[PDB]
Amino acid sequence: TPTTFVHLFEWNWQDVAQECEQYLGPKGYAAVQVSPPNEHITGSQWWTRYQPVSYELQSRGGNRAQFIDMVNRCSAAGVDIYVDTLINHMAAGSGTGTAGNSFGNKSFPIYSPQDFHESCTINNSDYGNDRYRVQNCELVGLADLDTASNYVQNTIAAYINDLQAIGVKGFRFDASKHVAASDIQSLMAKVNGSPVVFQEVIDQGGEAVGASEYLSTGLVTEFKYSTELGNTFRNGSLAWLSNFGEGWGFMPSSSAVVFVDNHDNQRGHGGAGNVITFEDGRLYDLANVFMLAYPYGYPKVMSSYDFHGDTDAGGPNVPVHNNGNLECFASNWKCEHRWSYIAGGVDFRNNTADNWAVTNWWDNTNNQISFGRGSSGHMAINKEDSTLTATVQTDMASGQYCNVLKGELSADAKSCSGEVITVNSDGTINLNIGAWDAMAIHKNAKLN
Ligand SMILES: [Ca+2]
Ligand SMILES: [Cl-]
Repeated sequence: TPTTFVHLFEWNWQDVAQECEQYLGPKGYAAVQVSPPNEHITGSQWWTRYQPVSYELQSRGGNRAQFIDMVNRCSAAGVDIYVDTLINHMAAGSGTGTAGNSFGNKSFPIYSPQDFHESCTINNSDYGNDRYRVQNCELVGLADLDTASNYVQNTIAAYINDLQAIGVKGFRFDASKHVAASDIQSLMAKVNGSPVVFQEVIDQGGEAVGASEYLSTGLVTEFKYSTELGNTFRNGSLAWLSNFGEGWGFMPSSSAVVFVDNHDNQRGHGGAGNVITFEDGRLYDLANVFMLAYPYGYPKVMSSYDFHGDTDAGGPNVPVHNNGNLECFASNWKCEHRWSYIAGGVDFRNNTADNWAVTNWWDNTNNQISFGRGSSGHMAINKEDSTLTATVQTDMASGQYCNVLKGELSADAKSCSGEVITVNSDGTINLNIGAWDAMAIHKNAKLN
């Protein structure tokens, strides 16, 4: 059963379509969050995607036909498409867009200067004491749309409904904190049906505008998750994670979208150095295994490119599927969604979705933990310097199981491609996990 989505950051439509068919579908990912498909400013930086010019489907990712082709091919493969939608602003300054349209002085093909709030700057101190400025002033110079206007609402709603008509199943509302929750409620009343909607709201406490204000209009990004998980894995004890979630003051599990890192915080926007990313290698593997095994929120796996320390740089100059070879794992696309520990975690989550309880939690008071998901699965992480050899209790049927983080069950269920884990007649497992390693087993990866 589908439980996890992935952000194919800066991936073009051709690459996404092929990825859906060859990997995402077969591996069980539920959906793909794509980069903004609408017309945006010209330029090679990744952030040009966040400065809209119009709603025509011609962007760095491809043209309208290629976009439609991608939705169709992914849909047939069993994978949904979530579109990153810009509901708060339009591009700053003047220029030309990716579909040839010009703009300048708050004049665009679809908006006039009167469709925006009067210009003012959002200062850092405004976040803590002035909700009016946070929602009516400009985010880093971006023209702030009058989201209370019936015209503006109809225009954004037409775009969303158009995308639904061609097959899009979900939407990410970018910069939601900068738009009054009541404006979003009014916008949603114009949207057909009930697509999956998740709102980007960064709230780590002490904001004049809180994440809780957006719970009635859809799911909300829980940034406390990314930050605390990173902080605990680097500077704390994994044993503290026994009550992770609402117990730590996070929003309701059923309303949260979580992640180890996202495209912004892996670049220092909305997250400090404690955020764990692909650069951390094995540490990133372990952080993902915890997130995917733990029953809190709707997770999304990050899929990045090596930016070589340049936080403004756009993606690689080569496609992922290049003349027969995969441009993954090296200095171009990282493809974390293909890393064995991460893909194995997704498999574990997909196969334990019938039991959302954390059962039989065990820890060594520090960096060795193990817990189950009833009789559906069990896992363990060793982040100490010595082997984890403890005997832990499970609710699983005795037998042989493939450690899904390191391999998988063959078609005839006669063998695994990686190590085998044995569940004893009394439900116990005599662990044998080396330093900075883990194991995960589930009821549907049992040897015959
Ligand atoms: Ca605004
Ligand atoms: Cl996000």
